[PDB]
Amino acid sequence: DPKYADLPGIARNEPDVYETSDLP
Amino acid sequence: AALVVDNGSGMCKAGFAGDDAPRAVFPSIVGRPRHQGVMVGMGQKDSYVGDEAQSKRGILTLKYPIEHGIVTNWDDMEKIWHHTFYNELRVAPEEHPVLLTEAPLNPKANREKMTQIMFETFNTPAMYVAIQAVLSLYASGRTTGIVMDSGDGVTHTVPIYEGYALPHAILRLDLAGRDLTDYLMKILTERGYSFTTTAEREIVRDIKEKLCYVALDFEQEMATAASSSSLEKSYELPDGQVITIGNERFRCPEALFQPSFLGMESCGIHETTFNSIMKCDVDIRKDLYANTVLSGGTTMYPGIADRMQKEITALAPSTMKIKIIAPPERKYSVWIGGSILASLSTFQQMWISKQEYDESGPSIVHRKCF
Amino acid sequence: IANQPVVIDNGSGVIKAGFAGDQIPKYCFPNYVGRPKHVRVMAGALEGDIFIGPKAEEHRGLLSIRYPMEHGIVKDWNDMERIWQYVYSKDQLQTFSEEHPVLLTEAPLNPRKNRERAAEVFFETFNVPALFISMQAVLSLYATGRTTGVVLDSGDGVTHAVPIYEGFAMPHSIMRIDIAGRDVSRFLRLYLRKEGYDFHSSSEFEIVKAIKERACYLSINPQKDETLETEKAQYYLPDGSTIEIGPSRFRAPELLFRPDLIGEESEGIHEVLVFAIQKSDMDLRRTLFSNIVLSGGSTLFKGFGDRLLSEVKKLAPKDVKIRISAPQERLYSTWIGGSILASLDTFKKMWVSKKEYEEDGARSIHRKTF
Amino acid sequence: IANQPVVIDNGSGVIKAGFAGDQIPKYCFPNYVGRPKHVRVMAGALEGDIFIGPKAEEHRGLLSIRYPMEHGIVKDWNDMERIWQYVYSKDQLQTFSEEHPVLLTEAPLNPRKNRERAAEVFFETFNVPALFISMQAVLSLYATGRTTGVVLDSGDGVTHAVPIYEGFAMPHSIMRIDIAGRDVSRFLRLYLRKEGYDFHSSSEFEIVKAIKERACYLSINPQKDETLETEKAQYYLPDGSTIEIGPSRFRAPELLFRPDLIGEESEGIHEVLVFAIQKSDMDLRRTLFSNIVLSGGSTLFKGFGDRLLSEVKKLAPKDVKIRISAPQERLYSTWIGGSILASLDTFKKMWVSKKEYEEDGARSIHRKTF
Amino acid sequence: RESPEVLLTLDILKHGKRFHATVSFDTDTGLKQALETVNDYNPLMKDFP
Ligand SMILES: Nc1ncnc2c1ncn2[C@@H]1O[C@H](COP(=O)(O)OP(=O)(O)OP(=O)(O)O)[C@@H](O)[C@H]1O
Ligand SMILES: Nc1ncnc2c1ncn2[C@@H]1O[C@H](COP(=O)(O)OP(=O)(O)O)[C@@H](O)[C@H]1O
Ligand SMILES: Nc1ncnc2c1ncn2[C@@H]1O[C@H](COP(=O)(O)OP(=O)(O)O)[C@@H](O)[C@H]1O
Repeated sequence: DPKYADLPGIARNEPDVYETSDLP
Repeated sequence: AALVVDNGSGMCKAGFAGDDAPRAVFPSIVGRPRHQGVMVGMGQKDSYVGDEAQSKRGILTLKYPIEHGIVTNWDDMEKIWHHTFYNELRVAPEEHPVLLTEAPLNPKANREKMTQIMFETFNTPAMYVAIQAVLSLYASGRTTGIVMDSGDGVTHTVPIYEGYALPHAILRLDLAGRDLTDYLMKILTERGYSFTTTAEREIVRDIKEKLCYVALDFEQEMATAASSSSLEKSYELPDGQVITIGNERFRCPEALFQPSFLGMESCGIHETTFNSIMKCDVDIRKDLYANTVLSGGTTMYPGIADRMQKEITALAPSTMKIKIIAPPERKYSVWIGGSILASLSTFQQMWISKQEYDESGPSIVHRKCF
Repeated sequence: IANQPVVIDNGSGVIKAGFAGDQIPKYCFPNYVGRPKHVRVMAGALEGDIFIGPKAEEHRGLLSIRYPMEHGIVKDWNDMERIWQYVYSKDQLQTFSEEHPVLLTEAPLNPRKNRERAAEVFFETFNVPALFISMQAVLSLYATGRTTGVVLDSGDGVTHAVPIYEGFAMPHSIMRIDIAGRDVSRFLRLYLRKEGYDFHSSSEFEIVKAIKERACYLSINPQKDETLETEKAQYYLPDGSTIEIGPSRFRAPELLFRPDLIGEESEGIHEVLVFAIQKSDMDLRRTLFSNIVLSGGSTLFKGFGDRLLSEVKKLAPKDVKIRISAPQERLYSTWIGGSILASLDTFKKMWVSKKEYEEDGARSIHRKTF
Repeated sequence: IANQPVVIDNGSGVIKAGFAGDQIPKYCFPNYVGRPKHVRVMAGALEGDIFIGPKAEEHRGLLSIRYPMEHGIVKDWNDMERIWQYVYSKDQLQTFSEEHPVLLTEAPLNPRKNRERAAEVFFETFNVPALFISMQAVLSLYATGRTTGVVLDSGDGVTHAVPIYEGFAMPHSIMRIDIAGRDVSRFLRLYLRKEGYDFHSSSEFEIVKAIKERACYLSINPQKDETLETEKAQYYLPDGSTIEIGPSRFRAPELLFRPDLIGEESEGIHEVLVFAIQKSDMDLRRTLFSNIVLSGGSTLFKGFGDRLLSEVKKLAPKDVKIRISAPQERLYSTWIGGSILASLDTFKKMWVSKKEYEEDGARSIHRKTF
Repeated sequence: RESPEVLLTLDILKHGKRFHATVSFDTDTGLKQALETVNDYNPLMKDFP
């Protein structure tokens, strides 16, 4: 989108939410 | 409307606003003839000046009235002045405000004395004095630019940014081609030629301008000269003598790059200018490479631009794009810039009238001349 | 209505603006102070002396950039009004203070005098018909769609967390430590002098800011990675000089987690948020483990989120779900949340009427914002 | 042991050395290198070209001054090698580096690379058995006996303030700016430039130095005494010259507080000192006014401290108690304290075992030193 | 008139060692004088009930 174009940029190759290991 | 008078220890010019060619062009040197003791008839002038003295240069000795800004006698300077006015324009000074220039390092008492006598002797309505470099970049077309003055006895690096500048950033070495004239005259004396009077100086400065070209490396140039003496060009003087020099020609301005030829405990013109650039902002220095403006009457020699360019090219990084502004008319351009300055009404609203010194005295000289 | 509300996204160092319902602020620029420092003779420069834009970002060697927002708390409110007049410029807004509603962004738990003086500005100098200030956390949840959460953020020298479920009144459950990147940049400059690189100017400091925010990360294993060897890859100045990576760009931002190294007993975001969890209730903390509303523009560096999750792993007990709000446009998301907030029905009652200021203002302002 | 520890008092302007227990000043000397200046073939002349001492301070027009030390940081280490060899002279040292322990002075916050290069010489080229280098401030405090201390001093090129109490170092509280006497000479020359007196040579530089430590005093009122009318009595010079008093002599050290006049921005010596006090704590601040520091040989002026105290009055609140001396040798004081320090029992652990320097070196010293 | 590209071209034209464009650029452009004339008429003519 032009939203990310006209601005300095959003997240690069990394999401927002993460997750702990299985069976914490 | 105005009274434009460009100055110089050599070249002193004059005219008015809007004029493109300086009406007055003459050597501002003081000629003093051989006043001897025996009688004579029909007389002459006490001491002819410049062109007046050059006319009868055989007796007249054009000694320097100024010395890198050190005016010897104000009286003689006024004689130059008055006669020049009543020689070129023949107009009274009460007509318009005058326009004159000066340069830094000068004790404030000199410019005060100057203007003081300018009101005393002349009683001009108003007046003004400025810096040559201002008119230089002013006539160039920038408010941001570094230039350098190489007159007859002056040298000064002036970096400007949107009109703003700094005295700390502006550097200065009042040394120029006159020293080269001395050096050249004595080395040609070593070659076997007589040089006593001031006419010697005139002829050598003449051929000096006629031959001071700029090569690159005197080692290989010297090797080629000793190899092939074809570069050693000949020249026959007004007198029957014909000299042959090849190295001498271009190696004489090499002292500008190297004080070693004179042993001055100084730096090269390039590195000096480089340090002037060093007293700046990292962004504006790039603009100095862009605004590589050149001035000075002793910079009418071909080759040095590429030299200085290569110098700083070796100094500054490759990303520093050099953009040399080389006007071959910089000599007269100051006078022209003075005329253009005399054309902007607002500047002509700003003045130095009578009552300012009559009441205020000479402190307004410090806060009003510039 | 043409009298669309005005969304003003403040921030300790950055500020954005726009109208209601807009998705991108058409005006984004910093927060600072500036005035020239040199003297021009030739005219043709820029005037106004407090510039904001390419000229400000160009003639950095002239102005004296300062920052009145001491941890966001501004002191040169007058200069801010000047800036706000610039916000109303011919290319910026062209509107009048008495023409549109105005929504303002804020940082909590500030003295009342701040909102007082601001009300004086926008109701006397400026005369806003509808003015309201609130918490960006709500706007953040609006921009993310969530309703309950632990909203943490970082400005430039300001950090704070708001763990609250749906805007419920929990003032005792709120943490705030205002310290971030500006001093880290100064700390970087300290490292620079430590290895011979002294800097002191405002513009100089801003260039250092660009270096920091341009080159910084977080090596997950401090001691371990320290034992290993670095790269010290060099970036280049406008002139093009050595800018090594050094221990700096990863060791210096860790000070935000080990704040005692600056010489100040604090806790570090992790412990801060943990205390905030302890400020909450056991019958809600599970959701709060899921409620991880992160934000803050300074936070956008490498080795940040996931390493901080490892910090949480060391802190939080078993069975915790990572649900981090983390697009890089969380700054803009506040502005966007306020934009959609402005585009509302009940929003009319949510703001403060101008006549309310005409009556009392102050106490009513504190009553409407609470 | 016959291997008396060699104390070395290296400062910016003042530079000396010494030994433990031998209280009295051993050998005073300046901080530069003396290069030859001219040639000949004739007999009856001294050669070596590395001339320091009476011939250096005798044949000024025959030897040029070289200052590789830039604010306590030398660039051409070989010059220091020659300097140290001049120290190694058996007219100066009479011993060997490898046969005695060595202590040395150093202004803080300098790059580690200098220390690295130094120790390289100090151990590789000279297998010195023991060596430790520290801050002159510490030595001065040891000479005093106060566990407290905010060392405010200046050599010929660096202003610096060190707040401490019982050896407790708060690096965030300690400050410094590289400026002192070198620019005092430069500014002296600047006034000379304002009045046409070019003294650029290495010899001319020492002449200016004589003027500096010769023609100076102060005034507690800057402009109240500046806008008046002077007298400017002339003074006999070492050439046969005689030049005026000039108000400029006391105007020059005000640049230390108004560096914007020279161009670079700073704050004010006393102001940064106050900032350090502000970085301290309320209780200790009372002791800070109680614990004042007489340091820096540059400070030798009439009514010096008076003016500074007045500045304190303008800054600090009431109940400020500050008192005065009867100083003996503010200069040597530091070196003396270091000599006593070198004469200590537990002091043996303070050196660096050369074998460890062979193994690891620099980094280990950096972590072992402060 | 505020068109930066137009004024930019005017600046190039002036930089071509003919800086006389400011004369007509300021004499004919007495637009500000007409603006203050209508601003003089602003309390009476403009917003007239
Ligand atoms: N046409 C030229 N070609 C080469 N050199 C020139 C020329 N005209 C002047 N010069 C040099 O310039 C010096 C003569 O003075 P110049 O023409 O620079 O005016 P000026 O009197 O120096 O002005 P000011 O004294 O104000 O600097 C001499 O050193 C001469 O070598
Ligand atoms: N590349 C980057 N990575 C991380 N942070 C940055 C980067 N560039 C700028 N920043 C910082 O992010 C901050 C934005 O957070 P914000 O809350 O807007 O700060 P402020 O409150 O000071 O306006 C800015 O202060 C800016 O210094
Ligand atoms: N009377 C004086 N006036 C001005 N400066 C002086 C005077 N006496 C000494 N100085 C300067 O003070 C400096 C002494 O400072 P000091 O604390 O010894 O540091 P350093 O050892 O680095 O010189 C010397 O550089 C010297 O030139």
